[PDB]
Amino acid sequence: ARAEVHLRKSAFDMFNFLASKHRQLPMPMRFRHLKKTSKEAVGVYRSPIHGRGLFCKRNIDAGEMVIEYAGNVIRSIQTDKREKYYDSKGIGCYMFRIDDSEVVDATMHGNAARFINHSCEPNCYSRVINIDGQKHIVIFAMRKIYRGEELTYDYKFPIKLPCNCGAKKCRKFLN
Amino acid sequence: KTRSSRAGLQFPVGRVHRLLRKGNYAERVGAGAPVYLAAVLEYLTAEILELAGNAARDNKKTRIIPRHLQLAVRNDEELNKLLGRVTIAQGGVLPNIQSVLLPKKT
Amino acid sequence: QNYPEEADGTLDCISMALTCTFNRWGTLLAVGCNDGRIVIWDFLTRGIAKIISAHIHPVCSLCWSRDGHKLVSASTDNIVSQWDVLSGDCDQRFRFPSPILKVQYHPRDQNKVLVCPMKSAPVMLTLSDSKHVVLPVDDDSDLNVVASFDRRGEYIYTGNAKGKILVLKTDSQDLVASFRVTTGTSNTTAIKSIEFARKGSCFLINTADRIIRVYDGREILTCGRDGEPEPMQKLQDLVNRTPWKKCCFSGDGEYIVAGSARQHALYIWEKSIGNLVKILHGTRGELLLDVAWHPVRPIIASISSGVVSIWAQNQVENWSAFAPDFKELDENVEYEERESEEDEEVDVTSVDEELEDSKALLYLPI
Amino acid sequence: KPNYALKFTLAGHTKAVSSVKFSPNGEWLASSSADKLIKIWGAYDGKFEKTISGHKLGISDVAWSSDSNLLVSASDDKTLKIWDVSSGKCLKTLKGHSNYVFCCNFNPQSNLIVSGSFDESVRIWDVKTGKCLKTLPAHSDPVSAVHFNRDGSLIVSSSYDGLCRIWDTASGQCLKTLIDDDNPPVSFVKFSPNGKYILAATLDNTLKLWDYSKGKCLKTYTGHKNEKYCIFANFSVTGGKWIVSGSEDNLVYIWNLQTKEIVQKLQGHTDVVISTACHPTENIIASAALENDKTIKLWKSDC
Amino acid sequence: LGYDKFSYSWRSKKGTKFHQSIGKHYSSGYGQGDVLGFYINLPEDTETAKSLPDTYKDKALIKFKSYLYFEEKDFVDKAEKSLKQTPHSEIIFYKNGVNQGVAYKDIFEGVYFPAISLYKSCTVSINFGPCFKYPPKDLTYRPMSDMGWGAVVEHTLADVLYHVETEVDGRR
Amino acid sequence: MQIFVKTLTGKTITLEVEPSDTIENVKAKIQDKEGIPPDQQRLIFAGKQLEDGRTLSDYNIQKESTLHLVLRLRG
Ligand SMILES: Nc1ncnc2c1ncn2[C@@H]1O[C@H](CSCC[C@H](N)C(=O)O)[C@@H](O)[C@H]1O
Ligand SMILES: [Zn+2]
Repeated sequence: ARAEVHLRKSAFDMFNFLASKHRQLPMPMRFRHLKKTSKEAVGVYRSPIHGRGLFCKRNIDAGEMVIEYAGNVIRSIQTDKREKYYDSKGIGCYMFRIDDSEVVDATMHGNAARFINHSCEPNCYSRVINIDGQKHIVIFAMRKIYRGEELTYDYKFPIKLPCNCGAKKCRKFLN
Repeated sequence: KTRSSRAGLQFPVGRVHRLLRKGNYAERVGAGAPVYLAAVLEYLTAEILELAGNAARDNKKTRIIPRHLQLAVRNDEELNKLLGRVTIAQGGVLPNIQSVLLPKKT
Repeated sequence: QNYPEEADGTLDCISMALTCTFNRWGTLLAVGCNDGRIVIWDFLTRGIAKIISAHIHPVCSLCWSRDGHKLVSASTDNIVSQWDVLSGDCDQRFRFPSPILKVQYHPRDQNKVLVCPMKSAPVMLTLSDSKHVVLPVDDDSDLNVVASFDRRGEYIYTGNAKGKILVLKTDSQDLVASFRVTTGTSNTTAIKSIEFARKGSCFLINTADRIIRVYDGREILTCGRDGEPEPMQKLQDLVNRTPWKKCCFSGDGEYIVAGSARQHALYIWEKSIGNLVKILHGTRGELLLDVAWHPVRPIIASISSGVVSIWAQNQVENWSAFAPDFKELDENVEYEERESEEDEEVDVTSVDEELEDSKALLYLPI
Repeated sequence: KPNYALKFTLAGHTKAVSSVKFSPNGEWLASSSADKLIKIWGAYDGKFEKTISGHKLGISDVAWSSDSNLLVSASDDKTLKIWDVSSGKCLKTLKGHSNYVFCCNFNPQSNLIVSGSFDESVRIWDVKTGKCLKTLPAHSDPVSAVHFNRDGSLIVSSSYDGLCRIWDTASGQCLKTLIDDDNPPVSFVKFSPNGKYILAATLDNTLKLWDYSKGKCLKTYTGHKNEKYCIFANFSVTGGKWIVSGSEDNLVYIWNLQTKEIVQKLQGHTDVVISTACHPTENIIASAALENDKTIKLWKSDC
Repeated sequence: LGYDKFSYSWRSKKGTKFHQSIGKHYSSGYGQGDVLGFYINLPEDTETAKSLPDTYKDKALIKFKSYLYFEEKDFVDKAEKSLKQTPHSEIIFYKNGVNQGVAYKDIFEGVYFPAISLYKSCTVSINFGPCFKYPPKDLTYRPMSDMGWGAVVEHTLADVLYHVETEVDGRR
Repeated sequence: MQIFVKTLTGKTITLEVEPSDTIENVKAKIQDKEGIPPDQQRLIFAGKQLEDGRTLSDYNIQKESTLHLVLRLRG
């Protein structure tokens, strides 16, 4: 009340959208669905697991191609300077390593899929295909999406950033 | 002197007017009828051929086979509403398998 | 930028709304309600300003003063009154023998209002001494004449109901220029109205030959007494033959907009090329009353049947505007990294075109 | 030399006089404390006008509009009210905040109202009625101080993080996010008349002035104590070229625009100076402090 | 180039010397049609340290799908800590005779490889050898692309060159 | 000589016309100057008719005069 200093000062936040409401066929030619019919099935809202999240107002069942993840693809040499700048600006570990030779940085350029979370009880698994000679990562669902839930995929890290989700099977860590 | 360039269209207008005059659809027609018909035929032909070209570049083949036209007409929904009871020579059918007929195991 | 491409809903603070006009760049809306009251709505802010109990019989037209201190209203009961923007009461009250069509204030002379009486010559009423000065006209004096200022209001132009257009001075009234409209091929044509712009001195003319024409307010004083008609583009609708009721000029000086009556066909062109670019998709059932764009930003807002329909450009800034050094774009190329890795004692004090239609001084936060 | 000499020591509140504001008109002072009281005091004479009340808990911020008609106070009863300066009654309600209201100010155009609480966001309400309009997330921490720009188009938002942000009022999204690697907690921000500079009173014993034109760090303003409490700031251009700001060494300090000099040290308040206010048309400064001061000192001057 | 002590550079743009991400405005820039001379000034015999590997399992030989590959790999964190200085320790970035001055000194002690560093799409021609300007002093950079018995004998010589150690090593 | 071609927007353009240069060549020069096609332009002198397939000397227009270039449509 302007006379008592409250704690939790440092934030290091970038996407300043945190709110307390969160009121939520052959292969090659499927490219259209990526760019045109892929902007309504998912909303952006306050995640309950950690930070921000991609909530849902629509439904998508099993084996349905949903999103293509794109970002600043760089080589592994830039990883050193990128991690130094992550430590400087207070940037999370956005080192999306599609492989050990190319990593998808998401601190200077990235897509709306930068809003995802991690938990040992996720809803979707990753998959990657190759169209027109270019390798692109597209996710296919295994179950149905309910209205008001958040997309999350298992990072598949073999067993210090904790993973605070509250799930019973949640290993509390990226492992 | 020509008449198609007066509106900038591509489909002929004199041909349409002559063919409609000898088609005995009526006895007397106005002036805007042939240009209007040329325009609407232009729009429909462009609508179909753009998807035809998209399907041509789908398989990386320069020539457009009728299979591409069949796929482009069928996959769209407004065309399927308008081309309801029409088939295509050599057209084939778009792939489709019923959902409940999909075996699986562990 | 370009023509409006999005659609907006309605703006109905109160159920009825007859007339609308923007002041200089679309600040406040002058609604003349069909109940004898004068309501002021807020534009670009979506609110209301003031309600004035003018008189019993409703009004049919509205405009504001050059200094923004008056609310002139072409009444349907011949109440030529100067309602105050500030207090809401009547400052000056006068009665005219004929009702008024088009009320305007000269951006350089608010003393002489614009009046368009019917079957009589236009009359300038001076607010300083309540004196009426009749505009000298030619030939008949019982025609449906409409009088209107130029861009600067320095010359006044009048249109009659037989085929004759007159040019004279807004203050000296030196009628030294006339004009005869083309007589078609066999039969002559009268003039319904004319409408001006804020840049270029162009003006549309609406006639009874079902065709909208365009002239410029510079070829009549240059030709002299009377010359030969020579429009730029005889625009018209040649598929339905919709008559024309109200049409204004663009908010940039290069477009032309024309309004239907009941067909919900709002047409647009450009002065450079007379080729149609877009058509408005309006829901049938209502009669259009007034149209006037934003005098600076491309947008269309048409009032009709007590409601208003706006076709606009709704805009929200992209998510990538967090900081100039922060972007949220997508690329598939490798990142291009950087390649290049006083003391004074002075305090701080510093804090279309523009015309004089300002100083409304009407805003009530509570 | 700023000869701001004390003339009146004002003390009417009970808990702690920690918010006194010299409005841009400079007609009356809306002294506030953490005792749900809004006392109207004089400026050139310190005459007692009245004590507008009606809220339930303490106030965190008080502000008057450009014409000093509206009165916003950060009452912690989950609501805010506008109190009529002429009479002293509740004009309109500002319900909607889910926790204690910590920051609230006005717009120089006198057409918008801003408020903020512990819901990681800020909100605005209608002036004629007072209904919900927007919920714009300001930062991830409770917001300490915000204010509209002099041109009425931008807002500078400060929370205890350090990454100072400028939020566009026309869209509700941030324009410049000046990010600090050290992330020093911020207490107060204020717009310059030109709307290009901002003074973010960072809680690191330094008034880190920010220029959001290019994203470069400005000079280091030292010569005070600023670590914990919500230190505010104001300008002073009447007598000379001065910028007044609070200090946590229990004293009132002033500096220059870009010289980094201790031009004036007003002493006498026994507690940490939490707020500083300077009169618009005269060299009069009133500084509010914490619990151990409870006094308002009018440092009048002429040059 | 210059990020580590192993590499030495002189920037083409504005001539600003850069090393270990540290930059000083030193000389003028170069670029289009600018031939960069290079004469590492050690005409006299020196001494250096060549090899000191820290890993072995990554140095193995196994069929990939139909052919062998020799995993001859370097390391980093161990090699950087064996860093030493040596004689004529100066990598001078000339300008075809004219020199702006050696930008950085105290070069790493080891086998020298003239590194050409690019940053985007750009072509560049080369001429290296124990000569001054004309490439053909020794055999003019033979590609060993011929069908005669010379290719056969050279390939067999190389085969034996590695066969001696693949016999005397002893495979796990 | 020199004459003025007044447009609709309000810009004034000064051009040079020879005593023995036909109007068609003047229109071609204008088209190569500012890009406005001859089909989009026609000459009007104080509300009086001027054609394209003629010459200035046939009309005998005085110097330093203004011509109302009343706008047209392509084709
Ligand atoms: N639940 C969690 N708790 C802590 N870190 C998490 C997390 N989920 C994902 N992360 C980490 O955060 C990084 C992405 S940044 C997190 C997404 C986004 N900033 C948001 O607000 O949601 C990933 O590299 C991942 O390792
Ligand atoms: Zn868990």
